[PDB]
Amino acid sequence: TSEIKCKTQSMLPSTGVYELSGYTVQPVGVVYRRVANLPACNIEEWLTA
Amino acid sequence: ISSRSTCAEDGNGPSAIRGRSAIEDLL
Amino acid sequence: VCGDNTACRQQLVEYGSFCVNVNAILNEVNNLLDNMQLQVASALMQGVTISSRSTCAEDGNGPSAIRGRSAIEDLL
Amino acid sequence: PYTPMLVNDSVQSVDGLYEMQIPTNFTIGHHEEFIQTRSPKVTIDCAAF
Amino acid sequence: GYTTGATAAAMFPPWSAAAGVPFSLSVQYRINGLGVTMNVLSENQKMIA
Amino acid sequence: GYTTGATAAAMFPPWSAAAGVPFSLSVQYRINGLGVTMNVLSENQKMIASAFNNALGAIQDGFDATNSALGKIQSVVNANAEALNNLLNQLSNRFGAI
Amino acid sequence: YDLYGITGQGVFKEVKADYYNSWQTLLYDVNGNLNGFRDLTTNKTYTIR
Amino acid sequence: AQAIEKVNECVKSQTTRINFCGNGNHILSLVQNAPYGLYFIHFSYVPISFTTANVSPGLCISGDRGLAPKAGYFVQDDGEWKFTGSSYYYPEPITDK
Amino acid sequence: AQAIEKVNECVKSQTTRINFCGNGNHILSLVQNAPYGLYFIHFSYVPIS
Repeated sequence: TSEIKCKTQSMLPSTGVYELSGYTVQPVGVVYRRVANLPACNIEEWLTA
Repeated sequence: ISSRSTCAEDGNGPSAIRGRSAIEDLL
Repeated sequence: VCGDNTACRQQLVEYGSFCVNVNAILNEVNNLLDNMQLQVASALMQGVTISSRSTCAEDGNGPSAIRGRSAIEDLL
Repeated sequence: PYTPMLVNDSVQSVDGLYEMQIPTNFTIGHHEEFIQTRSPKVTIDCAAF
Repeated sequence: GYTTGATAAAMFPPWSAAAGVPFSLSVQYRINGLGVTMNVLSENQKMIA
Repeated sequence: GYTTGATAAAMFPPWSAAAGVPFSLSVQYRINGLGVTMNVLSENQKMIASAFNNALGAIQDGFDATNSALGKIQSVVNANAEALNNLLNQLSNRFGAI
Repeated sequence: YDLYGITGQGVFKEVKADYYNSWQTLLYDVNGNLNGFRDLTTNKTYTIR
Repeated sequence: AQAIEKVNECVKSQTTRINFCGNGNHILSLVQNAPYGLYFIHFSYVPISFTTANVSPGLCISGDRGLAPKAGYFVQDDGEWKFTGSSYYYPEPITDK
Repeated sequence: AQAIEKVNECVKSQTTRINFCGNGNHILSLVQNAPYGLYFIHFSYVPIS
């Protein structure tokens, strides 16, 4: 009721069919995977040589 | 379209009950 | 859109969906002129009675229909 | 695409000879002709695309 | 060639592809929806030609 | 249903919605602009219907091959599909440089 | 997810894939989407939708 | 609208116009719903076994019924003069009317 | 398709419809191939006196 009013830019819009935005599924987890523990290559040991 | 609708031919022009919708499912 | 220089062909291939669009749309245009002009034929060419046993003078009294059959062609 | 052919043109007072005085058994060409009436209905959300 | 094929399809009143009807006859029939067959007398046939 | 409604509008020569005229009569009238009513004799009516029978089976039998009627139909559903694929490949084309 | 730098969101479905040789790990599709992934720390396979 | 014209004039009712929605004549017309557009079966009329006969259309020749400049009529001989339609070779009793 | 209608109904066969492809009556019809589209000669029927 509020969002079809948000589309037509007019209070109490007319009849018909109105496609809305779509409202994708909201994801739940922050899971992210990297390569495991590696040595420190230390670019500072090569820049400041 | 008068219901008092039967699924067999009465006029001699044949298969007009058969080819009425047999060509449907082939499409 | 480009010259023959190779620096424009590399930038064009990133717009490569445009080039396959414009070649597809005009192919739809050329196919419409095909299937129309062929039908312009296929109404007239459906005509029959072209019997060779073809002479280039009139026989019916309606005149110049041998003359004005294709004299109006070269004037156009 | 096509070019017809037959015989006996432009004869005298007894005009010509009819090629199509046909006593045949009439065959009936099926000759199916397809005609468009609707495209696939397309919608496009401006935001999702 | 096809236009000539189309035109000479009427120009052989012996054997014609314009409804099968001869041409010098055919001028007296599209008039005969409006004009009268007695009225052209076969006179104006030469005058129309 | 409507096509069946359209077709059976002619298939009841008792009561018909194709100019009100019965169907087995109606085959003898569109010919009668060209053919002659004496000439069909009522004989070829059975022969045209048997040919119409021979039509409709061969209409079924000739349809399984690659036919002209299937030809444009497979084209337009492809002409849709080639359009949308050109529309979908457009999404990942990298207009800008990144 | 943030799989080794690649950002995106979707499902994970474990399917026993094959022929990820030694270096080739991430399975892209024709359109530059990510369509398949191999973890470097578990030697397992996935398919993303 | 070409299809609307065909389903109104070729399918539903009969025809007085000649060369519409096909070629030759039009014996019947049918309609079946097909995917993405309906399609028909134009039952065209094709003859096979051709013959021949003499024909003199305009009656420029040999009035037997007194002063006959009749017309509009085909000709085959061996009767007196006979009319044939342009499909089936057949002598009438006489000319049409 | 207007031309297809005219070459099928005005040119090839005769007419039962009245006010098609011109005005007044239609005595004959012809056709000549012209550059970029065919063109006809609608022999209209005009009275004088």
